[PDB]
Amino acid sequence: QVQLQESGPGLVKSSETLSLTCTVSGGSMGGYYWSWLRQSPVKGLEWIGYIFHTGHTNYNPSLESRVTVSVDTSENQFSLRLRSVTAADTAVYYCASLPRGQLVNAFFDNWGQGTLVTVASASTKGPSVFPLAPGGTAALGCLVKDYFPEPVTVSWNSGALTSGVHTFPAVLQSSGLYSLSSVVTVPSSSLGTQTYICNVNHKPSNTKVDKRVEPK
Amino acid sequence: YELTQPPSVSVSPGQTASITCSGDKLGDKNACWYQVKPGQSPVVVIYQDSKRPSGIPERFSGSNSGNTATLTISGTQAMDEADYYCQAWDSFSTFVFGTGTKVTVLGQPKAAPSVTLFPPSSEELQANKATLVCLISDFYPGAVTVAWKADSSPVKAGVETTTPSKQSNNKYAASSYLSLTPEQWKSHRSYSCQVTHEGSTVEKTVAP
Ligand SMILES: [Cl-]
Repeated sequence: QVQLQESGPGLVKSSETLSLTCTVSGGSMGGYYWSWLRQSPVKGLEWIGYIFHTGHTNYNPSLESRVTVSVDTSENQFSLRLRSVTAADTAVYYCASLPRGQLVNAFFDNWGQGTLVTVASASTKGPSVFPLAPGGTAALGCLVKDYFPEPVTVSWNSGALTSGVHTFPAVLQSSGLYSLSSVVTVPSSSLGTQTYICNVNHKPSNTKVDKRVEPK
Repeated sequence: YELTQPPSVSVSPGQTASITCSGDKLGDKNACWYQVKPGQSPVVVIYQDSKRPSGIPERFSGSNSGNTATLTISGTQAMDEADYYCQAWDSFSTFVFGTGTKVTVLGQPKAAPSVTLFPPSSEELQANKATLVCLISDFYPGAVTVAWKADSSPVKAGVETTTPSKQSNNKYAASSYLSLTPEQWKSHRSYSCQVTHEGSTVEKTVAP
């Protein structure tokens, strides 16, 4: 049986070059095209490129200008270089084997586990915080925009307000920075009465922001 | 370009899951299906339309004709929960993949999402920039589609959407962001967040 396992750096910075390697266990580097693919919510499942042990390559036309696939039969390994990565290149990267034959009947048998690659900001940045103005209830919140890296701690009224607080997981945006929102559901009977202040703590940038949330 | 699959198919244990894959003249090609689980090697569950590799349970069957390839699972088991991708050959890009289908085997009763949509703040607008915030919480299964509308025209730029994440109560949450210029925000009568969960669609709308 032939087994594949990719190795990767985990986290990389935008504009850098991503380098991955697959180690092939069991048989030798013959009879197969050795392929790279990646999976993400935005890219779906997409093929990157493959290589024959003779060095012959074929690439995905949408990725060809940034991609180089190489093989080292002495080490039972093949590799991927992906240049000028941006946050959009965040994905689970797979190595896989492609049997020889007509492309019309070709499919990827044998896959590695996958290696997650996150591409994000090359620098630490503190967030900008904006107010999200509001049955008998209302939702209000705070928008925590453009920070790196995780984590951020959000509390309401220095933590004295806990009921109805829901802080959402961050989105990694295309800029390589994170954004999240914290929202609290409160009685409409409040508003104009009772103050709502979100406290945002981002220790990596030494930043702390307090915002008062009011109805407009 | 891609082959069209439903974003999600949810079944109770034992029900039949049917995943379709649609494309121009797909029936003239051979389709294969990949089962993708997080933390694991993807596996081929079906190749050449209907061939089942050694190792794959008999409950997986495949069909392909016209413009549609269909993966059928019959008596879906919990261990069959995964993302499934259709795949065929393409004359230009060599391989063409389906958009993917999250197959959930229900481990709890369904729950509809609570959706809240926020307009840009005054402060953000004064800093030029503008962000609409759509928060989606307490839904099950953990699969949702979010479409943004400018007035009534679909929005195709500046949408960032998170992968649904499991809350402490075993239900899911997600959020979607629409980035605009201030004039874009002030040019239209309203913006809307359309959240489709399973079959139902709830819409939230805000205006300048
Ligand atoms: Cl569950």
